[PDB]
Amino acid sequence: KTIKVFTTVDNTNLHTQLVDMSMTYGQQFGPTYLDGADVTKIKPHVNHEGKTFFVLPSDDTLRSEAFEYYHTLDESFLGRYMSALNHTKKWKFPQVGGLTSIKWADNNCYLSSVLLALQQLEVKFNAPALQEAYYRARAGDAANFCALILAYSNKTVGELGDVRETMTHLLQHANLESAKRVLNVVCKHCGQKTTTLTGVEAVMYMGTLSYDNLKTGVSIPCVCGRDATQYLVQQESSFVMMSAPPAEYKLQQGTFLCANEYTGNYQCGHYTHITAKETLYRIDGAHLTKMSEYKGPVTDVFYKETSYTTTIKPLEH
Amino acid sequence: MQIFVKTLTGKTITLEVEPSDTIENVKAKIQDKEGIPPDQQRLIFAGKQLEDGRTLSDYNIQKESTLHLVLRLRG
Amino acid sequence: MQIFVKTLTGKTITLEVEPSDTIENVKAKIQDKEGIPPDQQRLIFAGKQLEDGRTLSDYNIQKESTLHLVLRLRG
Ligand code: NI
Repeated sequence: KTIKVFTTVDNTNLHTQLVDMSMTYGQQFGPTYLDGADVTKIKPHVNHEGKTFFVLPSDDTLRSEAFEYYHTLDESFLGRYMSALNHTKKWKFPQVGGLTSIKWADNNCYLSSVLLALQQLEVKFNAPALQEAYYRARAGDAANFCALILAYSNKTVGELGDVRETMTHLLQHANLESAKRVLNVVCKHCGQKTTTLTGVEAVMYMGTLSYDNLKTGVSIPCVCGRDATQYLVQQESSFVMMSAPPAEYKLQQGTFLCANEYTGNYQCGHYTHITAKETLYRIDGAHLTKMSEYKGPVTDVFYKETSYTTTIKPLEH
Repeated sequence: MQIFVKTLTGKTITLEVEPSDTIENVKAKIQDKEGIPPDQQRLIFAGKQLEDGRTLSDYNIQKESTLHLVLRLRG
Repeated sequence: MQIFVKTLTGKTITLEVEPSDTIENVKAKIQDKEGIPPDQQRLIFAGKQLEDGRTLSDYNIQKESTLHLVLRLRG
């Protein structure tokens, strides 16, 4: 006695399989999943005929497809994905201030923050799965997106986390090929020393929340004792994330796009999101608070951008 | 033998090669085509990363086969 | 080759390393001196994030360069 089922890795290619009812799925396809449920150990029922099954890639076609789907070489991705999905499917994703958030549960504030942030950024995801889940998230269904975020970050549900790290791990799979940043360092006698950065490295900074301070100058310790001045020469990208250790900072109306606040210590803390349009909107999970201006311990500030050139000029000393 | 080389952003290019050509050779041809240093190139096929030593005829690469190219910028 | 590491309190320390040392090593060398687990340890050069994979020579960290030490947030 046999049954006809389908096995897939990308939810696009459904590979026909004549499953043996005597043996379990585990003994045939390996670790299997039916709608997020691990049925690797249970044997095939007649009920399950015609249904689609999610497997780990075990041959060249499945490996190729799975890679083309997830843009990762790690074959264990699906496992963590489903493991997270089983939980994210339960989270509630209300619409707050024209954006999809998440009800506080399982320390998801940083996920909620990166989600809210991403919805306000102009970005393309290169991984089909991630892009689809992103669109679905913007629509209102963001369980799969969260699960994928957890998967790509090697973080499990419930774990506390850093918004910046997650943002990095995500933007890895974002389309920032044309994103270009060039900076310049100047000392007293060490002259001018320029640097070029691309991709994720061209839209991330960790040292100051202010975008202007990057254009004006930043005091960085140099070789010859005296502090050198670092300043942004050129920034060709859609947006810029400026981060720093959690510090008291005053947010103003027309100075940025959105930002993240982190209240607490390096032991345990809570994230809150700030987005600016008419007034300033503070999103705390499912809760919303309108505001005139925010003075608090903020860690990440996002700025919109197109193409920027400088006024600055060096002086060969 | 014509083959495709595609980036994760979908940017694709075409290369005339042979089953005899090694990975370093196609990487060299990539360098010759678009000017990407062979040291930064990571090629992928069948969901597996390719080693600079072996050749296309080992990884079962037919004609009009698509190789996935991702970049590993030094530093 | 000595290099400077600036903690969050401003307390600047010095480490003996070689350009061949990966970020992991230098990240581990801070543990035995400051007692900080590398898992919660994050190193930033000139506001540019550094990762465990590559090395000081890759990121172009030369003699007596100054790195900034930060910890991963637990939100
Ligand atoms: Ni002088």
